[PDB]
Amino acid sequence: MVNPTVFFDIAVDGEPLGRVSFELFADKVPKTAENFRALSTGEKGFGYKGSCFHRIIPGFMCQGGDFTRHNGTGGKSIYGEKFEDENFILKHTGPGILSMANAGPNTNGSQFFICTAKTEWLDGKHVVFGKVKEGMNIVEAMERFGSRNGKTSKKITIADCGQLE
Amino acid sequence: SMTEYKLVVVGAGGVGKSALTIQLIQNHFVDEYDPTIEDSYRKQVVIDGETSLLDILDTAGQEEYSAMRDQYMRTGEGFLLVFAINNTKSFEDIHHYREQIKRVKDSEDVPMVLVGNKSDLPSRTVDTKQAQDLARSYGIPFIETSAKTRQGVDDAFYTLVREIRKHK
Ligand SMILES: CCn1c(-c2cc(N3CCN(C)CC3)cnc2[C@H](C)OC)c2c3cc(ccc31)-c1csc(n1)C[C@H](NC(=O)[C@H]1C[C@@H]1C)C(=O)N1CCC[C@H](N1)C(=O)OCC(C)(C)C2
Ligand SMILES: Nc1nc2c(ncn2[C@@H]2O[C@H](COP(=O)(O)OP(=O)(O)NP(=O)(O)O)[C@@H](O)[C@H]2O)c(=O)[nH]1
Ligand SMILES: [Mg+2]
Repeated sequence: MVNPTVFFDIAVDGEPLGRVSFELFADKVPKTAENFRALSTGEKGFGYKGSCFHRIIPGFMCQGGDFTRHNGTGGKSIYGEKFEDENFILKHTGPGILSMANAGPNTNGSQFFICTAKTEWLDGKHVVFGKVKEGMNIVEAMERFGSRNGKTSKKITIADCGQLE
Repeated sequence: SMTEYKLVVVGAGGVGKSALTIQLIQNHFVDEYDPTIEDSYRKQVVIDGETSLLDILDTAGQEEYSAMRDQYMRTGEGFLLVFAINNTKSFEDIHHYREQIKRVKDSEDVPMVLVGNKSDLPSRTVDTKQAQDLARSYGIPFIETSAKTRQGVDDAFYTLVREIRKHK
């Protein structure tokens, strides 16, 4: 019943940057939290390890999680290719919010985004399910590799990821 | 130097704005859906014997950001109004895009081309007659396209350039 914590070890063009940890709100969105947890451990034989943050827009968010096509269009959940919006109880209140990317209603896969600002217009459209716990300065450091339309200027990867005890 | 034309591609999400632009620029067909934030491209072409530089703005169909279009509409010189022939909603959205462009540019005489895309698909829901009648009422050309087969891709962009030339 304790919310799980997971980590990303971030690399920039293969060089280490630092660790970001996340609390996953299993107490409010258990199905969505469990998807992200399992994808962070890789326990289903696939997951976030080695994937990129393909879209970084300074002032707004860092987005990643396409481990199936590695081009921003793919990803899959542990429940099938996609799964439904669990709930919209939690809001995009500020920096550090962890939320699901999607292509419209009930199309959650593995892609996610980390807010670097309040993005309230996404409330009720993207499922919020966690928050940065440690290493927000790593996410802040990732922003300078982004741009207005999100194209990145260096390859920002999840070099390693897993669940913390 | 060759004249430059600022073309803007608009229309509802998923209608094929990016697939059309990438076909024009790179001569291949993106089959995956990579929804656009905003992308810009440049290509030189020859149209009616005159070499021209196309500056193409490929815009977001993402409809929650409809309040963000005024500046690129002010800057753009001509507009491809894109719908998909198998998506009646995208055809209905066309009027809103045209009205927004005319309003933002404060003019009844803006170069535009109506583009009905995905003409390779069998699931047609918008009659060619409906599209031709609409374009006739707007006073603009109508081009049927497929980004998958390349049918009409050059014609749509080149026709828009011809519309811009007539406007100057
Ligand atoms: C108007 C220009 N624009 C803008 C925009 C908006 C503003 N303001 C709005 C709020 N007001 C109050 C202030 C001004 C200012 N500046 C810009 C940008 C910087 O101007 C260039 C956005 C945006 C998003 C999309 C398209 C165009 C867009 C888009 C296109 S697909 C999409 N969203 C949703 C996206 N699905 C996917 O990736 C699918 C493919 C995978 C599976 C998705 O799940 N996520 C996660 C959440 C964030 C979102 N991506 C994204 O990237 O948001 C970018 C952001 C900048 C936050 C919003
Ligand atoms: N069969 C077929 N599919 C097409 C055609 N044009 C685009 N598509 C497909 O439709 C989907 C969406 O196309 P895309 O060009 O990304 O559309 P968009 O208008 O740019 N979307 P957005 O506004 O989100 O950026 C993709 O899977 C693409 O391959 C076409 O002429 N024929
Ligand atoms: Mg596009």
